[PDB]
Amino acid sequence: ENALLRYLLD
Amino acid sequence: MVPAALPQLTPTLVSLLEVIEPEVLYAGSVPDSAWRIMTTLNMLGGRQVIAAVKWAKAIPGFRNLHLDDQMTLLQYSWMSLMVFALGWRSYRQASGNLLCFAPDLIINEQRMTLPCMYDQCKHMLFISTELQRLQVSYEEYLCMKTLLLLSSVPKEGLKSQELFDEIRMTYIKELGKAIVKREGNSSQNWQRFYQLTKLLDSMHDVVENLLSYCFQTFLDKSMSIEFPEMLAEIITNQIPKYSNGNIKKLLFHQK
Ligand SMILES: C[C@@H]1C[C@H]2[C@@H]3CCC4=CC(=O)C=C[C@]4(C)[C@@]3(F)[C@@H](O)C[C@]2(C)[C@@]1(O)C(=O)CO
Repeated sequence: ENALLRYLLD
Repeated sequence: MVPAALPQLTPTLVSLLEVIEPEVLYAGSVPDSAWRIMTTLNMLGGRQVIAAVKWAKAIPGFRNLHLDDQMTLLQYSWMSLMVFALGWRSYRQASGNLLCFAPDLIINEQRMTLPCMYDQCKHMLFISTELQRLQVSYEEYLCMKTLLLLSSVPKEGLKSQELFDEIRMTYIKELGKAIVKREGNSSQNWQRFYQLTKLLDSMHDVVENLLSYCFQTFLDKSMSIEFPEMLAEIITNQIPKYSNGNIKKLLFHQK
């Protein structure tokens, strides 16, 4: 659902 | 003539904000069409939002909030962050008279007054005029922009509520320090702090006008306005929260 944002934050 | 060196940090929040501030991006001939301009703006906006996510990760305390809080804060504040920085560039580069999206993408008075640009551009430029009116300094701006990241929250509160309040109050105090540094008297300091916090509160209303365009142009695929992946994902996730009344705007003043 929030893959790109989550990836960036990780 | 001076040797190369990185600027000297000091143990203050504003010094760190100055070093972590992303460089202004270039969009990389302006269209005579509102439809084409909007798509171009969105493509630039996706790149700016990625830069802002990286900036947020570096803000002292941010990364210590629950991951869900971090994602939510960025989803709820991205527009405010983008519009505020657009306001700053427009203020510094054009005295609030032209929309300065990027050094290579300035939207002039004629284009800002095309039929389908008029309303959105008036709202996008308003904050720049306020920055110009108040003669906001770079340090004040940096503190205010961080406060915007921390100004739109879930109605039910964040998972790391206590920490969030602590972080937010550090930046409110930091804004006070930036004003105090001007060397005005106590009364002037109180007045300016009230004015700048009023300006922050006013961002919620400008942003409501702009999110209405953003969501409608995103949802109506037939309008053929394009959005990059980053923005599409965020907007897709933000809409249901916004429309469900879940985005609570923190206000310093009544309202
Ligand atoms: C009026 C809205 C508000 C606009 C946004 C205002 C804030 C902003 C500042 C920038 O420096 C680059 C892009 C953005 C982030 C933006 F300009 C574009 O995304 C286009 C945008 C959503 C909008 O023009 C549209 O909805 C077009 O579809």
